[PDB]
Amino acid sequence: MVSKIKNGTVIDHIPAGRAFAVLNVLGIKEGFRIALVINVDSKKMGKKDIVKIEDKEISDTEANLITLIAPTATINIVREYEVVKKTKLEVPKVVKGILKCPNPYCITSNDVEAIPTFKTLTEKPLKMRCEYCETIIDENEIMSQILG
Amino acid sequence: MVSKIKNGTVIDHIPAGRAFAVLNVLGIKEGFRIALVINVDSKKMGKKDIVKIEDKEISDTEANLITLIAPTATINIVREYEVVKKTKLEVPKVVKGILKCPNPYCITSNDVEAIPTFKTLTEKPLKMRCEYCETIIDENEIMSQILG
Amino acid sequence: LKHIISAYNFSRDELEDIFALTDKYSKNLNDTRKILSGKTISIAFFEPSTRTYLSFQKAIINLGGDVIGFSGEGENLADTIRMLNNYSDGIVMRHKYDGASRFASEISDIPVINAGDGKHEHPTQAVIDIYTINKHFNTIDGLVFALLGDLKYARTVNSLLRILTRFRPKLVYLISPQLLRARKEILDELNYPVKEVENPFEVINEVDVLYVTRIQKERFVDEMEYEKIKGSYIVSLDLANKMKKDSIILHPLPRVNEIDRKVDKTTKAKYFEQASYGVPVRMSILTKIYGE
Amino acid sequence: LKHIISAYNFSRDELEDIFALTDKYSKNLNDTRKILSGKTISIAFFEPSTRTYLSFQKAIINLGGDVIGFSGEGENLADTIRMLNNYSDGIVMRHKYDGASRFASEISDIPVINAGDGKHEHPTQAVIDIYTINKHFNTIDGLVFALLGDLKYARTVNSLLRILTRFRPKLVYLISPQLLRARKEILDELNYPVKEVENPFEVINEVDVLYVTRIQKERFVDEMEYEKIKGSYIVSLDLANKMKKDSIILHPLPRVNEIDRKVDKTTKAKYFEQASYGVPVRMSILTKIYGE
Amino acid sequence: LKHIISAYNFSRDELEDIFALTDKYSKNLNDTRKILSGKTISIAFFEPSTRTYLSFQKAIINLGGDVIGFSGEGENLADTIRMLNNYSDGIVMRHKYDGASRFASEISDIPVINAGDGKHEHPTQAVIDIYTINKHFNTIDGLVFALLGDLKYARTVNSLLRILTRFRPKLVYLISPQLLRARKEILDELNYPVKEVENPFEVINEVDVLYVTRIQKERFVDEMEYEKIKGSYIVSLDLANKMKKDSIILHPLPRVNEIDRKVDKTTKAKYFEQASYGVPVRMSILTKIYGE
Amino acid sequence: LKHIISAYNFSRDELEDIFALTDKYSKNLNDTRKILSGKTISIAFFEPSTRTYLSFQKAIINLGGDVIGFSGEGENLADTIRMLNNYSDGIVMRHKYDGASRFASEISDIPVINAGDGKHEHPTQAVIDIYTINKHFNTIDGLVFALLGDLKYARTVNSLLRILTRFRPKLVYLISPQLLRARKEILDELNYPVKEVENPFEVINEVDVLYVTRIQKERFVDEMEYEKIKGSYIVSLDLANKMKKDSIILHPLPRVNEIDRKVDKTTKAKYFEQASYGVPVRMSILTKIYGE
Ligand SMILES: [Zn+2]
Ligand SMILES: [Zn+2]
Repeated sequence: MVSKIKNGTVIDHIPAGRAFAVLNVLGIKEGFRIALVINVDSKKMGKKDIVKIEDKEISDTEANLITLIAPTATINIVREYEVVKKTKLEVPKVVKGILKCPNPYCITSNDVEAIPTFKTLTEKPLKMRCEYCETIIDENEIMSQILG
Repeated sequence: MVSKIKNGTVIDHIPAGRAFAVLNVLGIKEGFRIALVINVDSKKMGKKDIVKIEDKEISDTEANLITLIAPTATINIVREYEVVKKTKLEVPKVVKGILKCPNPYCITSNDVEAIPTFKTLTEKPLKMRCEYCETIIDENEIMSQILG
Repeated sequence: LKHIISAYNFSRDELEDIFALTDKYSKNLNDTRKILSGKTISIAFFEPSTRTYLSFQKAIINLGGDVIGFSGEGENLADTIRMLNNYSDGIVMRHKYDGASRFASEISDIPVINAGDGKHEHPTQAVIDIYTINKHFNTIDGLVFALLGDLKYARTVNSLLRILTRFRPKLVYLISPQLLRARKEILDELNYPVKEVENPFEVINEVDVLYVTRIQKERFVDEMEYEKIKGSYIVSLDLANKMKKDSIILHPLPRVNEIDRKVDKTTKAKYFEQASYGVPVRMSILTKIYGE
Repeated sequence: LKHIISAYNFSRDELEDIFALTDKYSKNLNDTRKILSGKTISIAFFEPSTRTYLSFQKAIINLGGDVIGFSGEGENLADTIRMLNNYSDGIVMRHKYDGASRFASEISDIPVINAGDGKHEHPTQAVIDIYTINKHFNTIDGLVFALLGDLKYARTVNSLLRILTRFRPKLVYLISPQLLRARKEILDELNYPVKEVENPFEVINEVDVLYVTRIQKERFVDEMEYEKIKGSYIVSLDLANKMKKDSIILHPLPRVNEIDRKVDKTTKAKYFEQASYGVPVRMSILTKIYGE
Repeated sequence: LKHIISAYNFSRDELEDIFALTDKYSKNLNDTRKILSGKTISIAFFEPSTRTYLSFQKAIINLGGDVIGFSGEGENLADTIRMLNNYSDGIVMRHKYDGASRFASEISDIPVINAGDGKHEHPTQAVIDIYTINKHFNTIDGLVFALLGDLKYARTVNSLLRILTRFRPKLVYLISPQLLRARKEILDELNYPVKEVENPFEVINEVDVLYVTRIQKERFVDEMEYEKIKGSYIVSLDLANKMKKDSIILHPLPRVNEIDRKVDKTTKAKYFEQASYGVPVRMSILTKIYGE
Repeated sequence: LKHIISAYNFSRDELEDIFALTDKYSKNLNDTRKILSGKTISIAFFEPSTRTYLSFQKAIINLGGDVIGFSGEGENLADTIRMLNNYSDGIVMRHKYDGASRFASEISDIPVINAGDGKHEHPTQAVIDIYTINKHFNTIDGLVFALLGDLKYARTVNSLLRILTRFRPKLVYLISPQLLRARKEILDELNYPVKEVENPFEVINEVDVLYVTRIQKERFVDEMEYEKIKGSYIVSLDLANKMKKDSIILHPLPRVNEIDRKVDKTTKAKYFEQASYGVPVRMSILTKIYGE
């Protein structure tokens, strides 16, 4: 439903409603052009969102953060209207910043310079652990931190 | 930079960066399709944002709230690919919900059922006044409540 | 009349009526019509004040009503208002948050009388003040007023300045330290002349009514600016003697030391009489809501 | 009826009677028989509650009684009970110690009405809850109930589970976190079926009456177990929409945030009406003690 | 060795070394090498503990260092760490927030020694405990342990369970009330066998080392569940007598009443000796950081 | 030099000397002359500050002195000064009352160093600030300064404005809200040009040194005037970017949020280095008193 991009990144197949959360997860919100469509038809998903970022080729690192909320998403890097890389998303090993620790006595929940960091413990059903206090979080806590 | 809409609303000429704030101001964030472009070229503004809401014709009431942050915006209602109304934005008389009162002792800053309400006092340089406590706010306070 | 939340709820016509009923009720006969007979008024003083609690209580009893109420003390103002609506036929409330009464009055089906909300208003107190003034001079139009002390954070000043707009004051002197000045918002509402001034001895000789409010320490740059300024917004026996033969001094009580106690023996002291009209004035406001 | 200390003090016959008197008193005519005329009830709320104080006060006044009382604040419960016996014709008391009312009732010659003792009981609240239910469904027998939230330390749940034994509920779902489960002692008293469950969405579709109690932070292993669990014992707008067309949601007020405020606009919300029957129900209990 | 933030910072090799240095320093000769001569260690105990403050202080002095420090008391942990880096050559800190030392150690260039962070760890205490055990049995491999009391919120248990993974315990009995059980996260780290149990008399006869932690009231459903359970996680004189001839009882002091005082006269009581190795063990950890 | 109570105790000559000694002591060699060997300095911080306590402590130790002291807590300042005179060879004190150090210095035979008295002065902090400035620009004469934030009640501003009179600043911008302006008394002392201004973006482009002090809520008409003003006396990353290539930002630490933390990564941020000269500067002041 949106025009073709000369240079940059196309993130397709995001669950319907979660494009705004994908932008947050990438730190995006200045300079470059962005387009979104939300709730468009998808032959495999029912509905979906699509994000296009001109002039920025998203790294594999930034892209793997997208799996925390849009594990079905696909990422295409585009040069001169042509797709030059379809990136293979993996679960990230470490997540600094995006996720808070639910333990109010964790140093990361109290000192601004102490940035929250989770290391993935299992990919499988996804469990992640705070590197400061060892509190564990699951896919459900993950998703409701980010989709809020 | 985005496709033509069969039925609904096109909000063009939003200051670059403020499309997300226009959606908040309209209460939008489910069912219907939306598209945005952010930071595209505008011949009169330098840069601009554009929002398209399928299947919803925005009222004059909802549209006048858009002037609080995008006074240059233009609103077109679309039926069957044709523009059937170019709405004339005015400054709203009353604003419930969108704006908080900066007085921490105002009943609206303390009781959840007590919804913040501002009546416009002058349009000209815009000043608005809390209907509960008479605290006055200016365009600057207005804009930094909403663009945050 | 129904909700009494602002001094703006009263017209000039309603006020002249309340004065006449106050005359009648003052002249404290044993045949007052019991317009609140079979009715329960609840007195909901989230922020306590015994003087004012007792004053509405006595008005309500003089008119034949039953009183329920509380004083002090995470339940929503809206839920409390709802409950009082099961229990009663009207509410008199006092609250720490500005606009509280306004908001209650919109939740509530029974009348709501604001007996103080935050620093915003106290309309019945303003009605009592103008009643006292009109009683003395047979008029409010044409008088020259001076308000002395804190004019920024005093809800009684706010209610008095607003109620005076239903009348034609010659002039209202605003006498305060720079810090305690009437806010811009409130001055732009007024439809009568006003002049800001720092020392009362400059114009005391001209004023029909001097209305004083306490300055509080707890409101200043430091304790030294307060100690330097406090002294000259007291009504001293000397400032009283420089006022005209027919003038009056008013204060919505209680007082601490903003009025020299020697003043209470002069004929110009009118704050005692002022507190004494509180009950008949509130009986009258109640009669206008329930008995007409 | 004389002392009302437990929900077990009521028979099924006495309850059907109280319901009929509540109908009559609700339909708030100006000819209610003043069965407490010349009587003084003292309201002795050692543990304060304004909502409930005012509610008994208003019942007692509607029936023609005088009210004395106190609220709050080393004097023995027995000595206080003795003194109220000089001063009054009955006592309504609220206390922090379990069994307090039971004990007062044994010291006292005048009736004693328990308006809350510790975490043990609040029987008049249970009478109000079943009155609301029977009013809606023309029955209590045959209904399917679910109690949601804290079921261990809530005296209203204890009184509701006990009073329901005078009736024939189809089934009572007990929905709580593991920590806040109904105590063994109380479950062995019951004469009707019950089933423990952790998530309300499992059975919401079946329930005629959903009765909710607040979970408090101040009651948990740590703040993290509370933050993990709190979310799913709220009555959300979504949990309301999955209930049957004819079902009702009940809560003995006040509330903080255990009920989404959007729910108050649905037809299934019945907690407002529930608080509104408090006075006629207590008038009826009082009529059964003093006027028969 | 550099930062000592977790018991995982130590290898089995580093621990055997620290034990040998502790032997040497214990045998308290007047020729100890002053490896901290000319160095200043700051002791930053944001959360106070005099016992532990004094213990690091004395270690640092025995090695020739100067001590600066504070105890107690909106400044960022990061800013304080920065400042101590101007003032000193290493930091020993105690803090109420989990992970605090970890975070300091990443801001800081000088070494940081965790002397307690929140409920997370206290690694030097664990080193002292295993030193005491290895001193007694000439081994840690092959022993059968039992940890008794609170195993959920005790940082010393957490540090002891983690440090034991550098060794081969035969078995670690976890003996607690249901409420105070070791967390899942910590049990999945371990590489040795463990078994949960509610009563210590079931297996006391088997255990080489009994390590006890206080249960606190301030941590329970209600005071009645605590009063019912408290009694059977005390080390009583009778539970001591049922232990093997060669076994030891350990407790990281202070104690209140989780150990019968009559036990301090038996040969199995080893908590006094345990506190007495604190200084040489910390001297050794300091020697491994600064003197090698 | 003997007593250091005011920034006026220093001449331009003494300051150039202290700078040279600070260079030498900074370059932190292991041969510093122990001028305080055999001497005891007492640190008497009636009003606590750990940062500053530790800083004088470390200076005194680096010079070979012993330290005694206290921190906090009806005994006369004069009696305490007398006692410290039995116990010690000099005193560094911090007190809540203006003039306290001046007065101690007159009771006392040993030197007295003011490390903060009330809102009056902190002279060693001013010496540290000018040391940092002169280190960066090889001069203090000719610079254009701006002081930003609270300039009325900040003793560091008072000491910096006074010490700058031993030099020739081109111009000192005073940037504060109207409320927090430098007092008249202090401005009449100065012998260099100064200009008052409300917004820093008006002149940021001109300034060699920006020295910021916190604005505190606890100091305002109401919380709304503070919330309206607070935002524009922060050193934001944007205000930093509009300063000249060679300029520096200074702040006598600790900070809360008057400096955007992103600023600490720019080359213009100099507050970290500033706190780091504290010890050698105080060593130098001590060397001028005891070692010459
Ligand atoms: Zn954590
Ligand atoms: Zn307001």
